[PDB]
Order: sequence, then C-alpha cells, then structure tokens
Amino acid sequence: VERGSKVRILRRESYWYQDVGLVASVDKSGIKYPVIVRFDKVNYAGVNTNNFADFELLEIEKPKA
Amino acid sequence: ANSTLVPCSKSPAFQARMKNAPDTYYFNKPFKAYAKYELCGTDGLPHLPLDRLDRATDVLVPIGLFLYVAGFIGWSGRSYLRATKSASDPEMKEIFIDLPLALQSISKAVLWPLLALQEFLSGDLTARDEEIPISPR
Amino acid sequence: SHTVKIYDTCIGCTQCVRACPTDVLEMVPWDGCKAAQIASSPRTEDCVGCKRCETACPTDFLSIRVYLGAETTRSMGLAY
Amino acid sequence: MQHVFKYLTLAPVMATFTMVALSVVLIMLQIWFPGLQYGTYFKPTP
Amino acid sequence: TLEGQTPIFGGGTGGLLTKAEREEKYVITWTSPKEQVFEMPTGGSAIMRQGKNKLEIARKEYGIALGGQQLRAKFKINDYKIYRVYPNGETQMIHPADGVFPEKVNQGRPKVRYVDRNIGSNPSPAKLKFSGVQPYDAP
Amino acid sequence: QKVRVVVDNDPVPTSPELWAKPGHFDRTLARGPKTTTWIWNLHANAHDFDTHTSDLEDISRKIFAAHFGHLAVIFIWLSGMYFHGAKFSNFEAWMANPTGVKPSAQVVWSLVGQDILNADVGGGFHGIQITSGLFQLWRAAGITNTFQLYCTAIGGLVMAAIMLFAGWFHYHKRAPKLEWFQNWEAMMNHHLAGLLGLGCLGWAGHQIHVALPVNKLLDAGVAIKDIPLPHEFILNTSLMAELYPSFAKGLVPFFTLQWGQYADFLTFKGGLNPVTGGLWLSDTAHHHLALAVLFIVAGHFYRTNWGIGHSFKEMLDDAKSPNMLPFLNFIGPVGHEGLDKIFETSWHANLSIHLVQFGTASLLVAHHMYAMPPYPYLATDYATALSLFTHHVWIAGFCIVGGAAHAAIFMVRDYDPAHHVNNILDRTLRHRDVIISHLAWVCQFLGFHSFAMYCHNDTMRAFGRPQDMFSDTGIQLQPIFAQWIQHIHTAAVGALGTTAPGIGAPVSYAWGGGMVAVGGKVAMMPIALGTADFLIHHIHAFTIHVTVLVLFKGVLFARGSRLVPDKANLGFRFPCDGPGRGGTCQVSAWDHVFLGLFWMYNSLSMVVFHFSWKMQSDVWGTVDSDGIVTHLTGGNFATSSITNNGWLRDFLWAQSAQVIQSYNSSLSAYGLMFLAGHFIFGFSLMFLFSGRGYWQELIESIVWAHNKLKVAPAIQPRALSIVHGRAVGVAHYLLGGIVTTWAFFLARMSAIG
Ligand code: F6C
Ligand code: CLA
Ligand code: CLA
Ligand code: CLA
Ligand code: CLA
Ligand code: CLA
Ligand SMILES: CC1=C(/C=C/C(C)=C/C=C/C(C)=C/C=C/C=C(C)/C=C/C=C(C)/C=C/C2=C(C)CCCC2(C)C)C(C)(C)CCC1
Ligand SMILES: CC1=C(/C=C/C(C)=C/C=C/C(C)=C\C=C\C=C(C)\C=C\C=C(C)\C=C\C2=C(C)CCCC2(C)C)C(C)(C)CCC1
Ligand SMILES: CC1=C(C/C=C(\C)CCC[C@H](C)CCC[C@H](C)CCCC(C)C)C(=O)c2ccccc2C1=O
Repeated sequence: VERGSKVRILRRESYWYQDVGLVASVDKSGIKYPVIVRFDKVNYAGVNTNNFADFELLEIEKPKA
Repeated sequence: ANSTLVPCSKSPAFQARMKNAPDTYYFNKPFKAYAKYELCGTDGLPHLPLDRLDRATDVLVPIGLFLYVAGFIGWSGRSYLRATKSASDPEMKEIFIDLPLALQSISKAVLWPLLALQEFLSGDLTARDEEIPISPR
Repeated sequence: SHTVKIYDTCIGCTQCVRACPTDVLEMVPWDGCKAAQIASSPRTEDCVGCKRCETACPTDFLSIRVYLGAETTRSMGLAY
Repeated sequence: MQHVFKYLTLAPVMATFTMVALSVVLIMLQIWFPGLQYGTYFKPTP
Repeated sequence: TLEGQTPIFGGGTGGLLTKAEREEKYVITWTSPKEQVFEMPTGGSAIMRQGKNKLEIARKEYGIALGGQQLRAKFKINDYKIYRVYPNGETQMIHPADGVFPEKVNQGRPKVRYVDRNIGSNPSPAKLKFSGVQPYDAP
Repeated sequence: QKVRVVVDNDPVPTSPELWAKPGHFDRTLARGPKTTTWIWNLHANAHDFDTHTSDLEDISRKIFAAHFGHLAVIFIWLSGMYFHGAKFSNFEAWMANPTGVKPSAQVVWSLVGQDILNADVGGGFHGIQITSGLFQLWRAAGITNTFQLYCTAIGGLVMAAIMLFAGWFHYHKRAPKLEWFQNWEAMMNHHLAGLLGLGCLGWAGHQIHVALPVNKLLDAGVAIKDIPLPHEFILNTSLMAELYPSFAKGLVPFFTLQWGQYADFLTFKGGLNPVTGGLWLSDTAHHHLALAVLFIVAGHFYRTNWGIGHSFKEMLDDAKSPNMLPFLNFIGPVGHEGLDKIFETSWHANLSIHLVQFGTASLLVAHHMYAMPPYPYLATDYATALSLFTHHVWIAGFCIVGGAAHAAIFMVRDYDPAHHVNNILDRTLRHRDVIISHLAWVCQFLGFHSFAMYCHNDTMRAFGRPQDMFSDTGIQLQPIFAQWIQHIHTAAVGALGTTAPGIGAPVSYAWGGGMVAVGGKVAMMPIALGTADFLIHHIHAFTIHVTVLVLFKGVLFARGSRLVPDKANLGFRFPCDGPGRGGTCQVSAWDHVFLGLFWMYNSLSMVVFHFSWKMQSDVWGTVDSDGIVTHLTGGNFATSSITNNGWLRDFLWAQSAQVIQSYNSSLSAYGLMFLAGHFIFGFSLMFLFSGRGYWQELIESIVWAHNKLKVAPAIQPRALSIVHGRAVGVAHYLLGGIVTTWAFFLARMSAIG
C-alpha cells in the first residue's frame, strides 16, 4: 500500500476491524508498524488514526491518479 | 366455532353498560359502532378474536396500514442516511436536516415496498458480512 | 502487586509515563518504532491500578495493559 | 435571516415540528372520530 | 539522614499515621528560589522556605503529585527527589530512579515486562489450564 | 467617587449567526459531533459560563443577562397564572361563597374523555380543583373581579417583555465592567433599602389603602357588587373615615410622632381573624411597615461614597484572634482575613450561600404559613395548605442541595491556596478529618436511637408486649423542651410571665391558647407533642445529619483525600480514577451531590409525611354545634406512628384509598400519575444499578444490525457516560418518587379535604 490508498483493516482487536481507512503515509524504515491509516469514524477513545503493518491491511482501492 | 363470544348488541352486560353511560360525545356513537360491529364477552366488553375467517379485513386493514406507515418512515430514514454518506460532513447533515434531500427521500419512500423488493433482488439492500465491523471472537 | 505489560505496538509517545501517578513506567531506548523508545514498567510494585496509562495510550488497541493482581498496602493506596 | 433558516433545520427544531404536526393530526382524528377501535375503522356510522 | 528544613505548617489531620512508623514512610526534598505558598498533598496550605525543603508524606503518590503537578508545573522546580524511609532508618532514593525523569528516554534503561507481540495474539486461557501461567505472561 | 458606573458599548453584536453553530461556546464542542455523546455534552455545558471563557467580566455579564431572562420567564409564568384565574376559573363564585366552593382555574378540552377531569367544583363550575392558593392570595390583596386579574396578567406580560429587553440591552449594548459587579457595599445598600425596604413600604401602602378596607367590608358580609373599587377608597376620604376613624386626621399623627392614633388600622392583635381563619390584615400591614422601616435603616449600613458606613474588608480582617471572644479565639490569628478575595472572584461561593439561604427562607415559609395562616380561608382549605407546605419544603431541600453542590464547585475551581494561609477556611480543611469523623459518629448515634427504636416498637408490638414499647402508655419519651417552649409562648401573650403583653391573642394557636373554626372545620388548634413527636423529630434530625454528612464530606474532600490526593486536577465532575486502590468509584464531589440528592429526598419525604399525618390526625377535622372536634384520621398519630408497620398500614395503605380508587371519577388523573411515578422510579432503578460497558456492547450489536442494512448513522451511537448515567438515574428516581407523593397527597386531600 501507499499514500492515498484505501485499505480494509484485518487486525482483529482493532476498533476498525473489517472497516475502511485511508493511508496517510508509509514509513520506509524497518519499524514494526510503518503504515499510518486514518478513519472517518473515531474509536472509543476519540482517536481516528492508527499504525498497522502491511499484512494487516487489504487494499481495496488504488490512490487517485 | 367460538361460542363464548357473541355480538355486543345481543350481550345483556354490554346493553347495561350502554344504558349506564354518560351522554357525551365520547360514548353515544362509539357504543353504536361497538354494538353493530364488535363481539363482546361475558363481561360485556368488546373482545378482539383472531379465530374468524370472516371479518379478516378488520385484522388485515390496520396491520397493513401500520406496516405501510412504518416502512415508509424506515425507508425515508434509510434513503436519507445513504444519501448523506457521500457528503464530506454527514454528521452535520444529521444534526442539520437537508430539506431537499429529506423531501426526495420521502417522495421515493412513498413507494417503499417496491423499492425494497428491487433492492433485495439486486443485492443492494444488505452489505456483505466481511465489510461490517465486528468484535474479536 | 498488579502486572503492567507493554506490547510491540507502542509508538513511544511517552503519554503513559507522564500519566502515571506513582512513577511505575519509564521510557527506554528501542528500535521498533519511529520514536526509537518504548515504555517499561520496572516499578510495578508501586502500581495502584488506576489505569491512567491505559487512558493516555493512543494506540488501538492499547500498547500498555494493566492486570490487577494480589493486593498490597501500597497497591490499595492506603495511607494507614 | 439565512442563519435563522439554517437554525430552523436543526434536529431538535425539526423533531419538535414533526411531533407537533403528528400530535395535531392525531388530536383532530380523535375529535372528529372519537372511539375508533380495531374492527371499526373505515366503517359507516350506525 | 536527609537534609532540609520542613515547610511552615500549623498542623493538620492529613499527616502521617501508624503506617509511617510501622511499615514505611516517604520524604520529598527540593530547593526553591524563594519562600512561597504551596498546597499540601492532603489538604491545607504550607509555606516552603527559601533554602532546601524536606516534607514527610505517607504515600509515594503524594510526593509524585506534589513534585509534578505543583513543583515542576507551577513553581518550575526540577530538583525534587523522593526517598522511601523504613522504620529501621534505611533510606532509598526512589524518584527519579537514575537521576533522569522517567518520561525522558535515558540510555542504559532495560526493557521490563515487554511482550514481543500485539495484544491480540495473547493465547486463550484454555491453552494454559493448570499450567499456572497467564495469557499475557505466555511466551 | 469609588462607586461609579462603567460599561462597555456594543461588546457583542446582535446576530443569529451563532444560532446555527451549536456548541460554539466550547472549544471541544465547536468542531461538531462525532458521537452521540456530543449532544449530551452540548446540553450539559450550556450554562457553565466559567468554562466558556476565563474572563471574569464576560462571565459576570452573562450572569446578568441570564438573570434578566429568568426574570422574564417568571413574569410569563405569573401572567399565565393571573390570566387563567381571570378567564378559566370560578374565582367570582368562590369569592361569593369561600367556604362552599372549591377553587378551580384549569379547564380541559373534550376530545378523548379527559373532560371527566372537569370536577364539579361548585359555583356551577367544572374544572380541576387547584391547590396553589391563588384565590386566597388574591382575596387577601383585595382583588374581587376577574378584570383586575386580567389587568395583572397584561402587566405581567409587559414586565416579561421589559425584562427580556433589559437582558438584551445589558449584554449586547451596555455591558458593565467587572468593577461594577464588585461593589459589595453599594449592592447591599440598594438591595436592602431599595429592594426589600421600598417593596415592603409599597406593599404596606397597598394593604392600608386597598387590602384592609376591601377585606374589612368582605368580612362584614357586604356583597361584592356593593364594595366600591379600590381607587374610590383613595379618592373618597369619607370611606376611610367610616372604616377607620383615624384616617380623618390625615398625615398629621405620622409627622408628629403620635403614631398611637393609627392603632385602629395598624393593630398588634396576634391570633387569627374568626371570620376567615387567616391573619389580621391590619397586623400584616403593621408588620410590613415595620419591615420597610427596618430594611431602609439597614440599607444605610455600608460605606459607598461619603465615608459613612462599614466596610466588608475591614470587618472581615478584624475578625480574628485575639479580637474575638475569649472562648472564640480558636479561629486563629488570621481568622476571616482573606475571605474577601472569595467574594471578589468567585460567583459559585455566593451562589452556594444564596441557595442555602433560599432553602432556609422556604422552610420558614412552609412552617410559619401552616402554623399562622396568612390568607383568608387558607387554613380550612386543607388541600391547599398541605400542597403549599409540601411544595415549599421540597423547594427548600433542592436549594440546600444546590448550595452544597456549588460550594463544592467553588472549592474545586475558584479556591486558591495562596489566598488562605492559616485562615479559617484553611484550618477547616486541615481538620476536615475531625469534622467528618464526628459527623459520622453522630449520624450513627441518631440512626440507632431513632430508627432502631422504631424497630424495637415494631418487635414489641408483634410480641404483644405494648408495655415495653416507646409510647405514651409504655416507656415515655416526652419532648419536655418543646412542651416548655409551647407553654412559654402561650403565657407570653397572657393566654417568664407575660413577656409580650402587647399581643392580645396567641401568636400561633398551635402553641395553645384556643381553637379557631371557620366553616365547621378547624383552622388551627394546639398541637400537642408526645412520644411520637419526639421520635419523629429525632428521625428528622438523623436524616438531616446524614444528608449534611454526605454533602459536607463531598465539599471538604473536593480537592482530594488520602485515597486520591489530586482530585482537584481531575475536576469537580468525573466518574472515578480507575479500579485501582481497591476501586475509586464516585470519589468526585459531584457524586457526593448525587448521593445527597437521594438523602435529601428521603429526609423531606419523611418531613412531609409527618406533617400530613399529624395535621390530619390532631388538627384538621370538623366541628359540630357542641364544639366537639372529629379529626380526619381520628387521632391515629399517637398510637400508630410509633411503629413503621403503623406507617405502612394506617398512613400509606389507609390514606391511599382515595388515589387507588380514583378511576372513573374526576380524580382519575391522580391515580394515573400515581402509577406514572411508580413507573419512573422503577425505570430509574436500571440507570442507577447498571454500568455503561454492558450498554455499549449491546449498542455494538445493534450497530452491527444497522450496518447490515446500510442504515447506520455517521453520528456513532454511544452509551451514556458514567456521570450522565448517574444523573439520569437520580433525576428519574426523584421525579418518580415526588410525583407519586404529589398524586397521593392531592387525590386524598381533594377527595376528603
Ligand atoms: C401500542 C399501544 C397502543 C395502541 C395499539 O394499537 C393504541 C391504539 C388505540 C386505538 C385502538 C384507539 C384509536 C385508534 C385511532 O386513532 O384510529 C384513528 C387513526 C387511524 C385509523 C390511523 C392513524 C395513523 C397515524 C395518523 C399515522 C401517524 C402515527 C404517528 C407516527 C404516531 C407517533 C406520533 C407521535 C405520538 C406524536 C386509541 C385511543 C386512545 N388511546 Mg391508544 N393506543 C396505544 C397506546 C396508548 C397510550 C400509551 C396512551 C396513553 C397516552 C393511549 C391513550 C389513548 C386514548 C386517550 C385514546 C382514545 O380516545 C382512542 C380510542 O377511542 O380508543 C378506543 N394509547 N388507542
Ligand atoms: C434600589 C435599587 C435596586 C433594586 C430595586 C434592585 C433590584 C434587583 N437587582 Mg440590583 N443592583 C443595584 C440596585 C438595585 N437592584 C445596584 C446599585 C447594583 C450595582 C452595585 C446592582 C447590581 C445587581 C446585580 C449584579 C444583580 C442585581 C439583581 C437584581 C434583582 C434580584 C432578583 C430579585 O430579587 O427579583 C426581584 C423581582 C422583581 C420583579 C423586582 C422588580 C424588578 C425591576 C427591575 C425593579 C424596578 C423598580 C423601579 C424603581 C421601578 C418602580 C416603578 C414604581 C413601582 C415606583 C432585583 C430585580 C440580579 C438580577 O436578577 O439581575 C437581573 C443580579 O444578578 N442587581
Ligand atoms: C440559582 C440556581 C442555580 C444556578 C444559577 C445554577 C447554575 C449552575 N449549575 Mg447548578 N444546581 C442548582 C441550582 C443552580 N445551579 C440546584 C438547586 C442543584 C441541586 C439539584 C444544582 C446542582 C448542580 C450540579 C450537580 C451541577 C450544577 C452545575 C451548574 C453549572 C452548569 C449548569 C448546567 O449544567 O446546565 C444545566 C443543564 C441541564 C441539561 C440540566 C437540565 C436537566 C434537568 C435536570 C431536568 C429537570 C427535570 C424537570 C425539571 C422536570 C421533568 C421535566 C419533564 C419533561 C419530564 C451552572 C454554573 C454543573 C456544573 O458543572 O457546575 C459547574 C453540575 O455538575 N448544578
Ligand atoms: C432511519 C431510521 C431507522 C431505521 C430504518 C431503523 C431500522 C432498524 N432498527 Mg433502529 N433506531 C433508530 C432508527 C432507525 N432504525 C434510532 C433513531 C434509534 C435510537 C432510538 C434506533 C434504535 C434501535 C434499537 C435499540 C434497535 C433498533 C433495531 C432496528 C432493526 C429492527 C427494528 C426496527 O425497525 O427498529 C425499531 C425502531 C426503534 C427501536 C426506534 C426507532 C424509531 C426512531 C425514533 C425513528 C426515527 C426516524 C428518523 C428520525 C427519520 C428521519 C428521516 C428524515 C431525515 C428523512 C432495523 C434494522 C433493533 C435491532 O437491532 O434489530 C435487529 C434494535 O434492537 N434500532
Ligand atoms: C421577615 C420577612 C417577611 C415576613 C415574615 C413576611 C410575611 C408576610 N408577607 Mg411579606 N414581604 C417581605 C418580607 C416578609 N413578609 C418582603 C421583603 C417583601 C418584598 C419587598 C414582601 C412582599 C409581600 C407581598 C407582595 C405579599 C406579602 C405577604 C405576606 C404575608 C403572607 C405570608 C408570607 O409571605 O410568607 C411569610 C414569609 C416567611 C415566614 C419567610 C420569608 C421572608 C424572607 C424570605 C425571610 C428571609 C430571611 C433569610 C432566610 C435570612 C437571610 C440571611 C441572613 C444572614 C440575613 C405574611 C404576613 C402577602 C400578603 O398580603 O399577606 C396577606 C402578599 O401579598 N409580602
Ligand atoms: C433501609 C435501608 C438502609 C439502612 C438501614 C441504611 C443504614 C445506614 N446508612 Mg444508608 N443508604 C441507603 C439505605 C439504607 N442505609 C440507600 C438506599 C442509600 C442510597 C442513597 C444509602 C446511602 C448512604 C450514604 C451515602 C450514607 C449512608 C449511611 C448509613 C449509616 C448511617 C448511620 C446509622 O444509622 O447507623 C445505625 C445503623 C442503622 C440504623 C441500621 C439499622 C440497624 C438495625 C435497625 C439494628 C440492628 C440490630 C443488631 C445490630 C443486629 C445484629 C444481629 C446480628 C445477627 C447481625 C447506616 C449504616 C451513612 C454512613 O455511613 O454513616 C456514617 C452515609 O454516609 N447510607
Ligand atoms: C418569593 C418568590 C416569588 C415572588 C414573590 C413576590 C411577589 C415578590 C415581590 C416583590 C416586590 C413586591 C418588590 C417590590 C419592589 C419595589 C420597588 C423597588 C419600589 C421602588 C420605588 C421607588 C424607587 C419610588 C420612587 C418614587 C417615585 C416614583 C416618585 C416620587 C419619589 C419616590 C422616590 C417616592 C415567586 C412566587 C414569584 C417565585 C418564587 C420566589
Ligand atoms: C397471519 C397473521 C399473523 C401472524 C404472522 C406471522 C406468524 C408472521 C411471521 C413473519 C416472519 C417469520 C417474518 C420474518 C422476517 C424476516 C426478515 C429477515 C425480515 C427482514 C426485514 C427487513 C430487512 C426490513 C427492511 C426495511 C424495510 C423493508 C422498510 C423499513 C426499513 C427497513 C430497512 C427496516 C398474526 C397472528 C400475527 C396477525 C394476524 C395475521
Ligand atoms: C439504559 C441505559 C443506557 C442506555 C441508554 C441510552 C443509550 C440513552 C438512549 C436515549 C434515547 C435515544 C433518547 C430518546 C428516547 C425517547 C423515548 C424517544 C422518543 C421517540 C418518539 C417517536 C416517541 C446507558 O447508556 C447507561 C449508561 C450508564 C449507566 C446506565 C445506563 C443505562 O441504564
């Protein structure tokens, strides 16, 4: 995935499991969870962004243009 | 056939209730209607049985009317909510009613049963199980 | 005493350490996140179980978890 | 005046208007046709 | 022994109890640029003196709250230390542990109670029946 | 020069733009809703002005404008009462026959059979019997026709419009500075001499020139149409001369200090008017004139602009050791010094004090209004008397709880430790443990030695051992001090010997001196006190002390405690500080107010139950030609109220027959409201007993169901917050209980009153 891509979350314990988010940035280093995903709906803590690894995301729409 | 229920006009207790009534707007014509159309028990009060092939319209008419009204309200709400999803700020449209959108939703929901059948046939009525947020098992 | 665990989803935002009212947590060097630091709980004997750290944690789900265990004088927050 | 019109579209205001209209309709139905009961709707007055 | 002068305080009912002399006690020491009024952790107002101040407290949370929410946040005092004093006179400086505030990352600090997985991969308790290990403590 | 008027011109433009921006006053709420909690937060923080901004001047301007708005609301309500008394009442028929007509000022429409609620109230009128006492008030004021009530309603509407315009003007056009609001001396002078004093003077003038002559004619028995209009009593001085001869001498005795010649219309009789059962209107006229003089004198106590007067700051600073009394020097060498800053900066402390004093005033109103009925035909209108007493008792309890709550709010938010160094507030905070421990011990003592004694009475009666019961016939507990006070107050007027010779009749017949009957019903008679009264008064003491314990523990520990030392940083209103330290649920001062609401409800329910039962049992009743009094419940209170089985049977079960059998009658609405209050109490039980996690997970499942059909809302549904759930529970609980008691009382006293 890359910036602007639409993803479906596969992390089971995540508030956005099987929900749709938008990739804001991908970290190029070797950190455990480099992808940053923003969501339209907030979780129970009021947070609408999270960090995920590539294997926890399913790309559903390519970035525009 | 049910024998414990007889027409209210032939029930002595219902007749006593009719005579003992106040003479106001609320009692005269209602009692005339109940005597003509209702079935009364031994207590003299109208009872509503669901065991008669006849007067089946008396059961189906209110049920159908309520089902139509409730489906109209539900379809209006659902169509409005689905129309507001494409917006940038749907929550603002849920605290601020978008009048043209609501009017369009109501006008379309006037024919809600046919639209619901069409949506069910085309698979547009429901979302698939894997695109719905769920808790861990 | 209570048990405080830190999972690899920590982003090193230091909020849990700041939120702790009894200095149970501290930031230690790490390489699993961009901030290059991770939370740690070397002093869980002083943990009262208030779960302020969990409230302060921004990750989803929580990167820090508190499991209430055996109760001691200081874990019950007793001044007597 | 446009701000007033936008205020009139608020969820509480619209809900109050809808409830008032429905209550008025039901009240007028009670006044015009008192004593309507299941098995009696849409039937001629005896 | 711990050096410092106690703040001006007329007494109160939120002070030390039998636990202080029987089990343990805490002491918070700091240095202020001037004499000024602060709030005692258990109610009331005290006057901290210009030199080095020492305050006896019953719980570590009192000292943490006083040092963080009042000394640093309000009075801009950063040199406060919290010691644990036992009835036999043994004293250990417990805050800050290594001279650096815990919220600031410091080299040499080891990882304690770290789990090398996300929280959703904890095993189910049915796996560890009669084994005595909790799911969060599982390897 | 120091006291002066300073304002800002056009500080806030008058535009409706922010009407379309809900939550604009709060930074968090301004961004719009993301969850349903946003709506509840918007409604909960609407009037918390000190969280809208940190500027005290803007806060004070908001207070002033909102007070004008509330005054407009009150004026609208008063205008509505007067208009309904002028247009949809039997007021004229009631004035014709006060003792044989039930007051009624509410008429229902006939659409769904609710016209059965139009009770036959006499005078050829069908309507709901009112218990507000408006008719007696209007009769005491000299009002005799509906046209005057209509004029008063129009004036009330005009006053409401004026108040609304005043609020708009003083917020959006000319907003006073913060310095204007901080003029304690000028405000006190103007509100003592100009508000209370001048209002008392004006009402005394209205009474003397209008109320006394009209009511004297009414009590003389002349018809309404033959009584001239009030203005005729002013233009034609001959009417004044005929009714009160002293009026023939004009104002000469007043200016020559020969006031004794005015004794014909400024009397000092005491007692009650035999014709009506209310207080003598000339007595009340002299009372209000004396109040006017005293308040005007008090209004020249504070120093504003001419050197003369006392200063709040100097007086507060002088009240400390060693300037106090020798046994009062424990308040320390600082004493009240530093308290002036509280009144400089804190609105919440003033609101707390004023709510407490409003509760005190309402309690005094209830007691002194049942004991010395001030209105004609009020004492014999039993339903009205009970309703007034209960209503004002409940208002007082709510006001006291609010005072405690806002005291806690001041402690959390406005209290500054630097302002209070070894002063009385600091010392109180420093021995709060002493205070709370002693209060808890005395609460336990009172609970045992009242309620456990009631349980002892229950068990002894069940054993068939009445001789072992705490009763007038067993082990007696005579309230000797209250009896002694009754005897002293009776002997003071001549009915420790004659310490008040000037009053002819007893000040109140409840203390003794005789009985007054009006229409064959008792207006007031001596209220004897025995073992049951001792027990019930100590029950009241126990309940009040426990309510004080809850509220005062909340206030004293608002900043923190040994458990959570930093509660002040957590705020006034927060759910908890986590399950740690064993569990810190409901530690906030708001939760203490939440519990104090329940305890106040309990205490006031017992107070009103005691009043109702004792009045029905020992005072109210009917008098035959021979002077023998038969009471409503026939003297049950002495033997039945000493056990709570007696309360369950002879008060709750027996006296609920009216409300429970009110179906198919004009009182059926009271039975419906009885059931409604029971339902609301049961409904509140789930908000009180449950927690929000369960409801959040259930909402999760329901949201899944809505998502399956593409009908889920963007504003995400959330369970109510913990504090919100507690607030909903307590609100519904109090509403249900109070409505149940209201329906019970009103049905019983409309049927048999
Ligand atoms: C569920 C349940 C239930 C049910 C079921 O079903 C019912 C029903 C009944 C019936 C049968 C009758 C009539 C019918 C009609 O109207 O008809 C016409 C119309 C049409 C045909 C049609 C119409 C339609 C519509 C218009 C539509 C719309 C609606 C809406 C939506 C609603 C909602 C709205 C809101 C409310 C506002 C009645 C009536 C009565 N009610 Mg009774 N309900 C109940 C409930 C209730 C409650 C809660 C209470 C209390 C408040 C009461 C009350 C009352 C009174 C007073 C009275 C009278 O008078 C009447 C009579 O007479 O009787 C007989 N009850 N109901
Ligand atoms: C003699 C002068 C005087 C009088 C009568 C009042 C009266 C009042 N002030 Mg006030 N005030 C005064 C001087 C005065 N003030 C001064 C000098 C200051 C500055 C130090 C203030 C500062 C002040 C503040 C900051 C606040 C008040 C508030 C109030 C109201 C309290 C609510 C109440 O009891 O309802 C009484 C109910 C009534 C119906 C009383 C009548 C109301 C009108 C306005 C009285 C008009 C009387 C006038 C002489 C016309 C009479 C005509 C004819 C009968 C002779 C009350 C109306 C509070 C309020 O609610 O503000 C709106 C409030 O927050 N006052
Ligand atoms: C002079 C009277 C007065 C004034 C000016 C205030 C002013 C204030 N109070 Mg306060 N209070 C008062 C009396 C007063 N109170 C009394 C008598 C009590 C005891 C019950 C309280 C208890 C109280 C608490 C516990 C709290 C406040 C708070 C506040 C502040 C925010 C107001 C708020 O939340 O909006 C009110 C907004 C609402 C949504 C309330 C309306 C809902 C009510 C409960 C409905 C009542 C039911 C209805 C009357 C009958 C049934 C209706 C029917 C449809 C069924 C504000 C400074 C809050 C705060 O944060 O202070 C800093 C707070 O937490 N007050
Ligand atoms: C858009 C309107 C709408 C629609 C189509 C539905 C549809 C559904 N709801 Mg639901 N619901 C709604 C609004 C709606 N809800 C609201 C506003 C609430 C909050 C009170 C709830 C609370 C709720 C609960 C608690 C439950 C459901 C359940 C259900 C399901 C079956 C039972 C049922 O019909 O609800 C019955 C209806 C209610 C319980 C209350 C809804 C009545 C509201 C007040 C009508 C609102 C109309 C709306 C304002 C129209 C505006 C449109 C306009 C702008 C054009 C079904 C999928 C149940 C479920 O999961 O079944 C499997 C269930 O347990 N709903
Ligand atoms: C000591 C004060 C006092 C008392 C005892 C009375 C007594 C009376 N008034 Mg009156 N009145 C007062 C002050 C008082 N008034 C003031 C200040 C005004 C406005 C300026 C009025 C305006 C007024 C009108 C317009 C009318 C009456 C009427 C009446 C009679 C009906 C009963 C009643 O109102 O409840 C009695 C009230 C009480 C027992 C207690 C309330 C009095 C105040 C609130 C006490 C405040 C003290 C407070 C708790 C402590 C403050 C703190 C402290 C540090 C100072 C009765 C004789 C009516 C009438 O004509 O009678 C036939 C009537 O129509 N009054
Ligand atoms: C009928 C129910 C009931 C009872 C009995 C109590 C009893 C008590 N509550 Mg309580 N409470 C209740 C309902 C009740 N509450 C509810 C519904 C609420 C919710 C609002 C609260 C909220 C509440 C608060 C917030 C507070 C209390 C407090 C108290 C204590 C007051 C001191 C006292 O009276 O000691 C005397 C004890 C009694 C009168 C209890 C009855 C004793 C019986 C009659 C005699 C027993 C004889 C013997 C000892 C039995 C031994 C035999 C053996 C086999 C066991 C007391 C333990 C206060 C407290 O702790 O005080 C310091 C306090 O702060 N309660
Ligand atoms: C408690 C309450 C209430 C009420 C009550 C009342 C009723 C009150 C009243 C009050 C009042 C009743 C007040 C009054 C005031 C007054 C005033 C304030 C006046 C003034 C005056 C003046 C100022 C004058 C002047 C003059 C002239 C004009 C000319 C010549 C000169 C002279 C100076 C003489 C209610 C129920 C509603 C509600 C709840 C609470
Ligand atoms: C005969 C009859 C009866 C019975 C009946 C029955 C027994 C039935 C059944 C039924 C059933 C067994 C059903 C099922 C169903 C299922 C399902 C699955 C459903 C679904 C639905 C939906 C999906 C909907 C949707 C919608 C619409 C369309 C509109 C509005 C909106 C909404 C979205 C809600 C009775 C006696 C009662 C009465 C008389 C008659
Ligand atoms: C029941 C309950 C809930 C669930 C309640 C919720 C989510 C509030 C629901 C409010 C509704 C949406 C308001 C509207 C209700 C009206 C009756 C709707 C009228 C509709 C007209 C058409 C008649 C909690 O969230 C909760 C939280 C904490 C402690 C206890 C409880 C608790 O007891």
